[PDB]
Order: sequence, then C-alpha cells, then structure tokens
Amino acid sequence: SGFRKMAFPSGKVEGCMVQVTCGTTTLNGLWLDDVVYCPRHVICTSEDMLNPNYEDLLIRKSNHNFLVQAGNVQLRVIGHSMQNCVLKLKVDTANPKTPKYKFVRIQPGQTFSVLACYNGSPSGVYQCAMRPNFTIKGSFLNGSCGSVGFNIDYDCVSFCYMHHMELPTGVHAGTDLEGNFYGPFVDRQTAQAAGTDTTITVNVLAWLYAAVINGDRWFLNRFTTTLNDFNLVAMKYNYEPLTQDHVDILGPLSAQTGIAVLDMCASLKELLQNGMNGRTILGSALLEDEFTPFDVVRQCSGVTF
Amino acid sequence: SGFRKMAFPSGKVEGCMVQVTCGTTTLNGLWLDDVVYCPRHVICTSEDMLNPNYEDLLIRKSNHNFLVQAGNVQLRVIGHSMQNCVLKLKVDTANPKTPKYKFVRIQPGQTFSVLACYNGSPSGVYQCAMRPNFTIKGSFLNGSCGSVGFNIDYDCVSFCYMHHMELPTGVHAGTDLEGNFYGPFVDRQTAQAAGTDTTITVNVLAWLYAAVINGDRWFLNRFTTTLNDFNLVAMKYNYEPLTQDHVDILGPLSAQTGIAVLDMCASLKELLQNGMNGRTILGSALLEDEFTPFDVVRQCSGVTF
Ligand SMILES: *CC(=O)N1N=C(c2ccccc2)C[C@@H]1c1cccc2nccnc12
Ligand SMILES: *CC(=O)N1N=C(c2ccccc2)C[C@@H]1c1cccc2nccnc12
Repeated sequence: SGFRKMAFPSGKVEGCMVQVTCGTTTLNGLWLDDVVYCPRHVICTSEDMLNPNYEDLLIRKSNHNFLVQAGNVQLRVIGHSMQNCVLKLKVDTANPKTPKYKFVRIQPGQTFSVLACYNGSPSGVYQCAMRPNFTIKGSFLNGSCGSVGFNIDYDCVSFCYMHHMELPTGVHAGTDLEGNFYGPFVDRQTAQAAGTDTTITVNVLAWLYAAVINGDRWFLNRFTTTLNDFNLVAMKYNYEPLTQDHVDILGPLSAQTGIAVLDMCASLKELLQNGMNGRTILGSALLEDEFTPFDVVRQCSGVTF
Repeated sequence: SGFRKMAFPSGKVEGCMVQVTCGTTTLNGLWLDDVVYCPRHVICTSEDMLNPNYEDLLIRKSNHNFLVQAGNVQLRVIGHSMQNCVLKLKVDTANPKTPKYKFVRIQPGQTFSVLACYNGSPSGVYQCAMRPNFTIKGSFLNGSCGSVGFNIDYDCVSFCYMHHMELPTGVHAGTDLEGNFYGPFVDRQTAQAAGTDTTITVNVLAWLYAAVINGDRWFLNRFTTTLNDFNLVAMKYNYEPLTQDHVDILGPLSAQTGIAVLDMCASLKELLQNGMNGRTILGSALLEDEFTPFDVVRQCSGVTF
C-alpha cells in the first residue's frame, strides 16, 4: 500500500495567509477572526536586527504604519500590541474564511505540516518534526517569515509554529502562536547554539512497524532485549531513552503486527550496531525518526478530515 | 536554507473532491464544471474485477444508479458516458469552486502532487514522480481510487493523474484525466508486469546542484567526463542516458553554482562506482531522483501561486 511523508491538506490555512508590511519590511501574517499574527521583527530594519530593543522600536510605530493585504484588498489596522515575540494587529474586518482553530505548544518529537509562504502567498506544503533540541529542518528562504506549522483534527486546525529565523547552522527556529520561542533562541542576528540533537527513538520504532506492515521484514532478528539494556545502546548513539509511556503508545502497532516492542528494540539495537549493510527500509538507507506512532496509524487506516 | 520534498498547496483541489457510489462500490470523483470524473471500475463488484467486460457492465447502469455527494449535498446525475478507463457523470449543477484548470498527460521523470482521498474527503498531500516504467510509488489504501495528481502554475491547476489500482508488487498504476493508463496496465485484477525501473539521471543531477547550493559539497571531485563515457556508467547502473536536452535543462543550476554539468556527471560516476562511504547528501544516504530541475529552481527562488 505504501508509506510516504504526508502533509495535511492546506486549504483551511491558505485562506488565512496575508502579507504584512511595516516600512521597508514585508513578511507573512496569519489572519484569524479580526487579528493578524506575525513575527515582531517586521518592525525592524536589517541594521536593527544586530541588537534590537523591540519595546523602543515599537513605540515609534502607529496603526497606520502597518499595511495588511489579503489578496488585492487592504485591511484597516485599528490596534496593535506585542505578545512575547509575536505582533498582533487588530483589523476592522473578521476573516470570512476563518476555520475552527486552536493555538497549541507542541512537544519535542511531535510532527506538523508547514505551509511555506512568500508575500502572503503559499508556495508549498511539507511535514516536519520538532527536534528534541527545538529546531526544525525545513525549507525556508528570505521572506518565509510568518509561515505557520499546524495539525488538523477533522475540522479543527491546531496552529503550533510560526517561522522567525534560520540559524547560521542551516536549521530553523520559531515560536508558538503566543510568541514564545521553542528552545533558547532569541529574535536577534547573533550566533546561537542549538545544542546536541538526538534521535526520536519512539518515532524510529513506529517507522519500523510501518515497514513490517508494508512487507519489509528483513531487519527482524531472533533476539529480544530489556528497556535498560536497549537504553545503554540508545545513549551511545544519541538516541532518546525509551520509557513505558513510549511502549504504551506503540501498543496498537505491536498488536497489529504480532511483534512485541522489546523484540523491535532488539532489531533496532542490531541496526545501530551493524548498520544497514547496503540495504534499504521503506526506500531509505537511514533510520527515519520524523514519523510519530500516530502518523503511522493514520496512514494505515486512511483517516480523513 | 534547506531542501525538502514539497507538495503544492492543495486548496484548489480539495474543493473538487466528491464521493461517487454505484451500488456497493464507493470511490472518489473529481467535480469540474458540470462533470464528475472517476475510475470506470466504480461499476464493478469484487467478482467482476477478475475479468470485467466494461461495455456490458455499463449497459446495466442508468443515471439514477450513480450517487454523487459533495459534502452533505447530493448532486443529480443527468448523463453518463465512458471515455477509455474513466467514467464521466454529467450533473445538473456546476461546481462553484471550479478552479482554472487543464488536463495534461505528463512525461516519465516529471513530478506532481497527490491529494490522497477516502470517501470524497482529503486525508493528505505528497509529491510523486512518474517512474520511467510508468508506475508511481505512492501511499494508497483501499478506497483511495479516484484520488488525483496535479501541478499548479500560479492560478491554473493541471490535473495529470487519477489513481486506479495497486499492482501485486506494491507500486501504483493509474490514468490521465482522459482515462488512458500510463504504461501497459489494464483495470483488471490480474498479475501485471511493470518492467525494469530505471533511475531518472537528470533528476539525480538536479538534486546534486541543490546540495551544493545548500552547503553540501564533499562529493565534488577533481574529475570530468564525456556524455558517452558517463552513459557507459549509467547503463551499468540502470540509469537513463543523459542527452544534450538534459544538459540544457540543467543550464541555470550549472550557471548559479559555477559547476559544469559534465563535472557534476564525473562526481555522480564516482558516487555510483564507490558509494557514499557512510556519508549523507541533503539528509539522505541514497541518490534521490524524484526532484526535477524545475523543482530545484522553484525551491531556491520561492515561486508562489
Ligand atoms: C524568516 C525570514 O524571512 N527572515 N528572517 C530574517 C532574520 C534576520 C536576522 C535575524 C533573524 C531573522 C531575515 C528574513 C526576512 C524577514 C523579513 C523580511 C524579509 N524581507 C526580505 C528578505 N528577508 C526577510
Ligand atoms: C484504488 C482502489 O481503491 N481500489 N482498487 C481496487 C482494485 C481491485 C481489483 C483490481 C484493480 C483495482 C480495489 C480498491 C477499491 C476500489 C473501489 C472501491 C473500494 N471500496 C472498498 C475497498 N476498496 C475499493
């Protein structure tokens, strides 16, 4: 049946993308009800980014200094305020295309879809995981600021990420929809450290179950292991330790395939210790950790929205 | 800046997905203007699929035997006809959400986005390439029939694929929007051969340019080669031969990076002959061929729709 990195349909989110301009700077905004959300660094010039004092920079700005455009229509700004690293522009008209929505702060290891935008217009959609070190490995060029990450539950869009910056290492950093950064990052053009990244062990195991469901079974060995013995091998390979919560979450995929979680752990241990020996799993020559146990189940059931 | 497998925004295509039922069989249809397009095997039972005579099976069906539903609204069917392996149901109302559209028959090696649907509702979106052997490696469960593939050019949606079946090998087969299968496949439950698959050489080269644009340069060697010498190595590795048309298409990426196409060919030759030696390129331990030279340029310019 196949297994792919699948993003959510983006239609409900396209209808919310606007263009926000403040002087020389243009970026993307999110229009829900009568409020437009965008990164607060829309108020900065290139020079201001070296060491910005956002409170002082914002005081020089009035409602008329912000131009919001949705399609070829100019929204009128009647209020402005800073909430952490997000700017909230109150507009005179509610978005008629506002979907049912929630703002959520996702956990490291969880996935979401990104609708990459430029000048308020969508260009593409792809799936991402929030790394354990709170960075994402996306595809974002200059102008993509304000692009959002989200998940869908039938009719409800849960927004979880807003793009703010690229670190000098090439990975991406951003905030939740309340303006709080994921990780220790700050909205300033200064060299910042993301820290050691680790592999999402529960996600690699979920992907091994999807491989068995789709006929790939070569990696299955005759060994089993214990949670502590496996974790001795996980720490050496910078893999996050496995806990009984992760084993419980893997329950449905273990019940569907007849393979106990600890037996799948022993196979992962031998893959970590001996490599793939020129072989592939689900069309990949690496161990994949950007698929949660939920993403595996959704793709095998055909859950719709 | 990053490089990802990015699908087109799916909003314009979600508005066209309907559910089509004929007796016991339900699948997805595409509603454009006053016509619904769906696989003709919507008229079959499971037993009929072993050896269907579509002309005889369709004669037993009248307009009232087809139920078309878009959301919770039942469209009235006022005409029906078979065009190759596609059924065309004329309805009494035009889709108010019909985008600007074209039907196109794509070439092997070209890419497109798939909006996987179940019961007329979208579940996800992902990018695919039409393999040189006219199969696709997608993610499709029972009920996904009628799901469509497409590309977007600013405001115009070009539909290129309709999902019809999975081969016993796990790969997927389907038609263009005129009902003509890509490849030698037929809509029957019989064992079918896809034939030897080859690697899209021009796509692997485009991906090597994107790697250099994003800082990955380790694979660049001090060698060059000729078109015929490279093709001697391509034939041995089941890679499609490179021609001056492919070299011309790679022109912009060669001009952007300062690396002649034939020098990138020599690097590909050494990667084919010596492997990756435990290293990765753009987060992959395999040579990627599902990105066209156009997909690389779009992702480095930020082209919007
Ligand atoms: C996310 C994004 O588009 N940008 N982030 C930028 C940044 C610069 C210094 C420190 C942190 C973040 C620059 C770039 C950007 C933002 C807003 C408007 C733009 N217009 C043109 C080009 N780049 C940008
Ligand atoms: C594409 C698709 O969903 N299906 N294709 C099927 C097929 C069977 C035999 C030979 C060729 C193709 C079966 C499956 C399907 C189609 C239509 C309705 C369904 N309802 C439930 C389950 N599967 C299907």
